[PDB]
Amino acid sequence: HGYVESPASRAYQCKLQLNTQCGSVQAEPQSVEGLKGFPQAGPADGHIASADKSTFFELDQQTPTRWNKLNLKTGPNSFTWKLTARHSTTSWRYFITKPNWDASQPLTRASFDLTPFCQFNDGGAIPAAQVTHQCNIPADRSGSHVILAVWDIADTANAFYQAIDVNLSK
Repeated sequence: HGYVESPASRAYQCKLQLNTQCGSVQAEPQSVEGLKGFPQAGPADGHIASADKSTFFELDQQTPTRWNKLNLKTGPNSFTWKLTARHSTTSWRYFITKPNWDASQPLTRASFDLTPFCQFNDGGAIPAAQVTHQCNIPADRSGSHVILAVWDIADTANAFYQAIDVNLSK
């Protein structure tokens, strides 16, 4: 159990009062948990942001101005997870929407470049309460986008999904 606290994920902003109308998730942004194996398996299209968790379906809403977006530059960035429960870990992966993705429709695999721009494999080790990954956001991405940070658990069938709303510039 954990969430991306910086840049504050969609789910987490829901608790800080930076995002509203989220529902249950604002009570526990660290529990956006669903099946692992994305993108081959995992959350069904249209329910990726909520990890296909019915009680978190508010997260699946998608319109050009629905979510509060953070302003970031392409290139080097730092993503920090805050874990409320530390489990044996297989990997951490970050995906970003393709250029020209439809920001007026619910997220689907067709919305994302299915190859993560970066991946960290922990060999099953249990992570510290704070985890920070540094990756380069693709330079060909500008304007409104969604970065999906996925945490795959090694000893269970699940993963945690953290959608992050962003507005990119050079």
